[PDB]
Amino acid sequence: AQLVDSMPSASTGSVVVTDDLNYWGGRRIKSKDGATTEPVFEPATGRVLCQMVPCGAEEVDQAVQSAQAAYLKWSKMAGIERSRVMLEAARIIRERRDNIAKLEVINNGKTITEAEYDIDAAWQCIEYYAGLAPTLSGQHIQLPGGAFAYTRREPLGVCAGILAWNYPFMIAAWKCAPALACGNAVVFKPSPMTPVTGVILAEIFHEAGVPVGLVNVVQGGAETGSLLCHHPNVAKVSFTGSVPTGKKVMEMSAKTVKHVTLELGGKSPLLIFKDCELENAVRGALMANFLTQGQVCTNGTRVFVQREIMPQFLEEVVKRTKAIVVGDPLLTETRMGGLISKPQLDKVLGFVAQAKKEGARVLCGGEPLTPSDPKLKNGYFMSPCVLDNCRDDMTCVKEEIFGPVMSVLPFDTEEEVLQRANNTTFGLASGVFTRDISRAHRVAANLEAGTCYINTYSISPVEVPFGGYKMSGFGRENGQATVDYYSQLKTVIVEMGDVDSLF
Amino acid sequence: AQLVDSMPSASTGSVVVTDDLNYWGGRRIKSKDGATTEPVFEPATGRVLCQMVPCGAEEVDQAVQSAQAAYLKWSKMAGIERSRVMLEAARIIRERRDNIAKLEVINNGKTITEAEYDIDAAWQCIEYYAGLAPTLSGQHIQLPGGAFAYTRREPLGVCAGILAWNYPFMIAAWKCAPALACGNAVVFKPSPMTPVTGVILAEIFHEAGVPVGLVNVVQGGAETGSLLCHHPNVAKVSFTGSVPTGKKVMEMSAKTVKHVTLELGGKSPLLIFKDCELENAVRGALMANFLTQGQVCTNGTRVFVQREIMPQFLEEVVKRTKAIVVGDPLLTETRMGGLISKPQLDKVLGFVAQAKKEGARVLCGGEPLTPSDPKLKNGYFMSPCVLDNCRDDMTCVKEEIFGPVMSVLPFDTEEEVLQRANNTTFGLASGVFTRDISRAHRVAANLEAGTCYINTYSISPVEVPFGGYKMSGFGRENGQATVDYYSQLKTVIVEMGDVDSLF
Amino acid sequence: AQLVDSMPSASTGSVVVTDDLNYWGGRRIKSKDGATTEPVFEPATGRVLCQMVPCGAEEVDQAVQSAQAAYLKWSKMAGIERSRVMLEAARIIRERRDNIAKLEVINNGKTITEAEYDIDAAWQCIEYYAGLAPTLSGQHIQLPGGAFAYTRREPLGVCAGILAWNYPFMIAAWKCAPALACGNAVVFKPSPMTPVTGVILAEIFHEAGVPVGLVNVVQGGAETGSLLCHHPNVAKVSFTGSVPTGKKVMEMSAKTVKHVTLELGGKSPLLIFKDCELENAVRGALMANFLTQGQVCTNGTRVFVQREIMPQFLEEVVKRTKAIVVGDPLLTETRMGGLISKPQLDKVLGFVAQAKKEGARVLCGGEPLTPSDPKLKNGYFMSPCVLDNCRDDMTCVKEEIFGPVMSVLPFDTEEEVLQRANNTTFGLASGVFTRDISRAHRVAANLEAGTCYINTYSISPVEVPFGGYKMSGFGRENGQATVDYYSQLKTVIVEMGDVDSLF
Amino acid sequence: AQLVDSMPSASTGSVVVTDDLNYWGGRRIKSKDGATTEPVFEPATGRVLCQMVPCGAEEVDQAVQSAQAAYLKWSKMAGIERSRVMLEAARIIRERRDNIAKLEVINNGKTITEAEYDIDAAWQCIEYYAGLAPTLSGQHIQLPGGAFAYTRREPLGVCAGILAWNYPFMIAAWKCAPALACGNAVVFKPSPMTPVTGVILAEIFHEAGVPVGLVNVVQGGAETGSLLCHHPNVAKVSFTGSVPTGKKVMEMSAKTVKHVTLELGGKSPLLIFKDCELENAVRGALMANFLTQGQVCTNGTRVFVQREIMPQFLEEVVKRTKAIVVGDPLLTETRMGGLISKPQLDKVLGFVAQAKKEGARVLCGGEPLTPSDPKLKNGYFMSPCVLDNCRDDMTCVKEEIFGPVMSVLPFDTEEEVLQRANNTTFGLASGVFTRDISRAHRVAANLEAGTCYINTYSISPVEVPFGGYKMSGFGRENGQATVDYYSQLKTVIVEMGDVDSLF
Repeated sequence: AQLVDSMPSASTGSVVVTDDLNYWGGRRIKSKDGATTEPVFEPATGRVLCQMVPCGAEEVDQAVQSAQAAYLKWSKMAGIERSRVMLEAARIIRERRDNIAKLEVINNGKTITEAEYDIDAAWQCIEYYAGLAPTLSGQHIQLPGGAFAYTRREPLGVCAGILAWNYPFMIAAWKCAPALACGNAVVFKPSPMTPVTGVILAEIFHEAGVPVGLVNVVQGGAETGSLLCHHPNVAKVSFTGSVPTGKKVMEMSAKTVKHVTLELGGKSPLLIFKDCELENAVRGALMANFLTQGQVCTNGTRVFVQREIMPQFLEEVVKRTKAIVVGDPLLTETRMGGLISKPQLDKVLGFVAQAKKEGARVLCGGEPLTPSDPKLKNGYFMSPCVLDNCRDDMTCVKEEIFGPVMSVLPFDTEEEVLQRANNTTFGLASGVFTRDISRAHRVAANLEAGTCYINTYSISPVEVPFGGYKMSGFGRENGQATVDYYSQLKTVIVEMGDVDSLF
Repeated sequence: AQLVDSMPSASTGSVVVTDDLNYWGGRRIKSKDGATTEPVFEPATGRVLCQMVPCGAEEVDQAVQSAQAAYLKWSKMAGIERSRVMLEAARIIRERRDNIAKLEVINNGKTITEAEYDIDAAWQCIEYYAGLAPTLSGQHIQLPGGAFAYTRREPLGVCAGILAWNYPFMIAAWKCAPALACGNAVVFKPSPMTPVTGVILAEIFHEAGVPVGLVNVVQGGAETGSLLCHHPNVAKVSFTGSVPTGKKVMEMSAKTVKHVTLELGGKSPLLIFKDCELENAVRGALMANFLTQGQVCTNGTRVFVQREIMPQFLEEVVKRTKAIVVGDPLLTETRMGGLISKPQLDKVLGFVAQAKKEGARVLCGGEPLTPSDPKLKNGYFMSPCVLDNCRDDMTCVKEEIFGPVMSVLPFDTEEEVLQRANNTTFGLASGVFTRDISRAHRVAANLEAGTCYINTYSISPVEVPFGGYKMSGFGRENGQATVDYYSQLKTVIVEMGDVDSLF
Repeated sequence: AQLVDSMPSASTGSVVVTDDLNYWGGRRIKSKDGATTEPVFEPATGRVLCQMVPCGAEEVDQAVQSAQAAYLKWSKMAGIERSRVMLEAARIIRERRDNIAKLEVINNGKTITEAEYDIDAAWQCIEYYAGLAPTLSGQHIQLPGGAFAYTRREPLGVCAGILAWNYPFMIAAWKCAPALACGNAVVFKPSPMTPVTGVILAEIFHEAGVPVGLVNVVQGGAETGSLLCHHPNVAKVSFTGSVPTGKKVMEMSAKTVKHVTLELGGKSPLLIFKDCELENAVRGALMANFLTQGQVCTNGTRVFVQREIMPQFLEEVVKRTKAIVVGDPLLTETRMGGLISKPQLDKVLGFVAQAKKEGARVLCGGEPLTPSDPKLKNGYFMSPCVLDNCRDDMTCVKEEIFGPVMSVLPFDTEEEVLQRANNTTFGLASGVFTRDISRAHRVAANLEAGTCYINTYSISPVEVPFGGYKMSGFGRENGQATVDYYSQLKTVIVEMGDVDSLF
Repeated sequence: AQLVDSMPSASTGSVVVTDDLNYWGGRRIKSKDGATTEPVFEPATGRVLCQMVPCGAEEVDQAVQSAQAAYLKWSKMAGIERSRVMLEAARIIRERRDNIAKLEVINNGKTITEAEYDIDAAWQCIEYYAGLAPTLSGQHIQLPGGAFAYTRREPLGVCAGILAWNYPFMIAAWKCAPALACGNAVVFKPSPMTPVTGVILAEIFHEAGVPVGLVNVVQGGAETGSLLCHHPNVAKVSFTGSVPTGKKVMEMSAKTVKHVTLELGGKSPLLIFKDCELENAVRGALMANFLTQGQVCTNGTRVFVQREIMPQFLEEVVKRTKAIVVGDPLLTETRMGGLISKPQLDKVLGFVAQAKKEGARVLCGGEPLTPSDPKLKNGYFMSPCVLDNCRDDMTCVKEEIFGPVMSVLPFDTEEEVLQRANNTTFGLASGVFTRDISRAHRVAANLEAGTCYINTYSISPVEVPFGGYKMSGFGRENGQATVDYYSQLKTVIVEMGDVDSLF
């Protein structure tokens, strides 16, 4: 909190975290004793911001019990009532938008120009579900012979959220917002690489007036996350991360019959037809590939450009990608920070390497970097890369890189690309730049993904649902649809007369 | 089909099945070669109705491929269009109500008095979802700055249903009805003990005008059901059965990220307050315990009666249970047939046995039986049993028996029973007989089950949703809610102007 | 009914009606005594099909009382139950599709090619609302401090429908379908020019199994219609006709605070941009102007064509309009029958006359006609007319003609036409033929009408709502929206504890 | 505004209004020149608070034009965007809750104990619809043969509200809240007796950030209100007042085909069964009759008590009514202020007078009053009256008094009272105090009113809809239902292929 207020004077390479990162029972837990720890880094400098001590069964359980208690109280409040508290929680995040954004940058690495949006996105989500709580309802149906039935929309109990690192504050908000609006209690575990901003949100909810313990936070990784999935008092698990893990999470959740939702990854296709408007199309390809160091799950990393315009398109886009400013993330003119960790950087580079080993032709970027500024010497920087000469069978076209690497591929006919676009086990997003009313919707209707952008890309409004198809997951975040994943319907049938018995 | 037309003259112990029970590609498959088989029995006589040859990977796959093809066509039809075919499929079942009902009895064992309802229930479900297909829709929202978004409600693909034996024709209908209304293709596997009536439904849909292959049927058990869960072209699994299995099904489904819904079992509580109306209450307890040989998942097998009325209640109910006619199921005055199999009978009896070994006091029934009629000598009959002197810790009060065995237990205060009622890992149904407006809803609101009957029991209207809480499963069957389990929403966001790019 | 069965051999100029046209209490009323009458004509021949005796207060009242009785019973049935009867009523209309269609032609005048669609449209509407009845519901909301509320969706009572003549059977169906699906009783008054097919529908509902008296029919005009609006036992009036009358109907309805819905007329604009596809655009203009002798309220009678394509468009469309076959309506190759009455014909011609007197330039049609066939000598025929050289101030561009008269006008820019298109007191429909995704929706969003077709026209699906804007009326027919105009919500709030009193 | 800030020291008989009461174009209009005026009074003292100059065509029109302009801008903002402004408008009313409440008392006359609730009710309504704006949407349906349709939920235009005096600030809020949430512009006319607090709300919206002119206010009466109904640029009229006027308003609205909603009066019945809980029942009768000097439209002024308990009920309730403190409204221990005007007081007394002249038996109250405090000597006070010995035919049982007068009547059987309860031309509200689950809902289902309270009364939550039945009006305020009265659906059908033309 004070660290958040210190931000106005904070700058790259200067900050250092010192608070405790575990939070339950309405306060930060000291987590005493040795307890193996992990270093969390400042992506732009490679500096160690602090250590993070992971939670074991003992801790986790307390977190849960804490939530459990609070739920009992919070679930008794009416929507109109849970609404008030939430509206305030937002108003607060609103008033600390910047400071929080700035801190978000230091641990995550994305540019503040982005970070700021990330947070507005966070408080809007809350303010949205808040206004949606008084709407929560069930039905009343008149049945044959005077009897009638009615459903009650009830909360699930204690909801566990397992977060990812590309949008720390935003994703946590996206899971708590609907969860609480519905009357549930929450316990979430931020990515060990980005444990700091999460707890902030938690404190804010308490500060807003939430019953002590409603929002808890446990730090840690695999071991921890597992404890959450196995804990018998968690009614729901909301996971966001890689497909491989999503698969494990779902399995463990089965042992208890837990409700589950998975927003896994993707290798989404962007389709460019010759009748489009190059500039907007260039922007799309661009916006669809390099936000947050290209570490965005919904990125159209597999760009299909209709052969006729391949040249002029590929020209302007290589220029534009080279014109991207890599450097201090806390700078407003910077357009790309460092990746999340060294391992990730090496992994992303390793991909570009094998790309050319498979025939790929690198038009720009794809190599380590070293900013002029001396303090960024140890940052995890690389230059945005644009591949050319790609084949549907190349590892880079098939695998989710999760780095700033764009694969451009030519195509000739509509029927052609559709079969190629949908030819993946993934199905998160997709896009299309064209001008013909029919082709637009038609292609939209035919792509097998959960989201399809038409003449734009990477927009993620709170008013609409968001989730995957196929192995990109199921369930939704944002939009009204979501409330059904954090509530259940009890059917109450009421006989107005006498029982019809066969005995 | 002809077997269905032969029914008017059919009678207990006379029939014998001879058709092939596997169905895909729009016809019955001969399933040649030895291929280990299983005997399906006529519960009322112990006779072997026929053998059933289970499907292996080869067969299953063909089933799926068949569905797969048909889906492509059926999913292209509009709701209003899929509606027409379905309305006819019902009209047909309607016109063969009896014959089908009669055959249902022979393999299942329940009395025709019940069987008939089971089928009306089947065609109503179809006729309901049919009228609901033209309603299937998504949203259109206006977004900031001229852009707008819209969701399309799309079918899942190929839906696999794994059925149970207590309501063969009804449950299959309950899974296909919504599935098809939504544009999906179906492949279901009836319980190996009751493979016959299922395929009938399948043929009817084809006869109604469904694209060849839309509804397929594969016979078999564990091995088979597994193949369905692992098959890469099945988008959804809809399971109904025991908790133990539900758990395995969910695990296998995870390997592919399949959509899943489980309508598992239960040990639901029936609450009787002293201010109720004994007769109706007696009927409830009765209706809540002995339909279909008491092999009903939603049965209030754990009856709590408020101490003051314990005597007079327990008196009239023991008399009534003894007054139940056990015999030929195809007889209209019969009120209980034989159980599904010998093993089940021995299992149900074994429970009563250990009950008294734990202190239970048998007031009636609980032993094998032997009807006067000579042809029913080998049937699987036992007499409806009513336990007395039960404790919350006795195995019979905790375990789902799935036989005609009622456990009566006394209670004193409201707060008392609630804690006791909800003290289970189950949460399917529950009931309450009282007269005070406040207690009714209040108790309703507090029970932790998916369904709560007030002054009645065992009613299951199509207009309302039905499913479990906790480990009784998740997802719903019937009611509007269900459509969300057989459809998904694709978000299509459309930019009306130019892209806002940070590059 | 028998007259309906006689149709297979019926032919233009041969038929003659002889049944009684008033219907209530579940049978046709003899309407004895002189009682001034009106001749109903066969538009294609000018022959008198029969006389029609109008209802006075006495009769009307009986109709109402009849409905009133039946409602009491019908409103007690559950949706699922009202559904069954309706599904049958359709199945019947389905099975007499042709014969009914044929008879529809004889009194109305439209070609059977159209008539047939009109009827399928009728039974689909019923079959649609039928499947929608089991869906009818209210809400259940949890309120602060334990209390809860719930709404019941209840029928209105006795609904009065006042029909128009351009689609006799279809419009009556469109009013009864939702009315009954909701539990209401209906009393409608067909247009005195087309009283015959209406009563047919009525009988069918009875034949389907509707409670005696639920659907009644009273013949007559102004006087009669008024009695309906003033009658104290009619809860709702559903009017379709001219604006002038809609206005009177609404006034009379006020004296009792009756629910009202008005589907008045219109002078809807069709917009053709230079980037469209001429053929489809020509078809649109065509389909938007000459169905049912151009006596369609939703016709885009004010066609705006972007200047560049004005010539080639105007050429092909004048040719096509001249290629329309006017003659025997009961002939399949006929594309236009005679108008509804002599007065209407003279009125439509009078408009074309004054058109040229104001500067209009007639490119074709616009004059009386006389088919070769001798029996059609006295029919009410005229040739489809296409005006050219029109001004926004000409009477023909401003007034609803309600005859086959198309006004083509040039335009230059988008902003231009929008201001011109929306510059009317009307607001029923509108259309736009263009190819640019943005312009399409954008223009759609900006037109001030209740319906907007994009690259087509005159389609009226049952799945979606239909009604006007401005002075074209309010309320909707078809689609789910409608149910809210035939039902009301009672709020039932239930206190679970004690009253909070300030006394 | 400053007057609002002066309130902390304000006291009965001290204040005096001096601001201008007309408001449009975002500021208070000086309304110069003589222009006949009307005195607005302080009910508790009879003092003249100020004069009110009514608006003529000239003024009104400017108001409208003002709204008209602002609408153009406000309607272009997205729900999420209109939401922000509204949330603030509330937060403001929230922060001035008291001062506003206090001022409300001075002109209206109700006690501050009530006034305070009135205002919380006002800001909640806004905060509710605000959170509901981002939810505003239409549908997307897939049609036969590739085509698809979609509806846009669009604002109406300029909405006119004609208010009543019993809840000045609350009712204005109840009309603006939904109106704006939907994108409309508003112009309302407060009751000439209570013109002051209205404009406050208006200013607040502007202060919140609403486009200049979106919320306007014109003072005046009949003449003025008429101008609103006739004005050609008002798309909707939302009226609240007497039945007689509601009827005139609807007639004038017809001349333009304006959308209309009427929340007229009522003579609602309260039913007390012998199995109830007297105390709560007494409170109900009480709360249902004497809030805001009994000048509440939803009051159960016609109390039916089951004969057996008539005595003990009637005893405790006469005592309680006598125990009501009449005096200074700005006092917290006061439970009833003075009525709205002298004429109203004389009218209410005149009713009690004729009551006894018809046989009524006055058990208490019913006469003028004169508080001890000297400053209240000229107030419009009378004592709460409780009639006894009433007949269904007495003028007092049939007419809406709109004063603190309770008519108690005995009854014997359920079927009896229902016929008697529903035997009225009114149908706004009704209540029932009983304990039997079946009777409760059953009676609820059978009463013919728009609202039915069960074991409580006068609760009016924002989460649920509120409106009348029969001649008590139509349309709803509060709850989700309302949004449909401030928005309309445009159907946009889009052809994906070629036109099917018959020419």
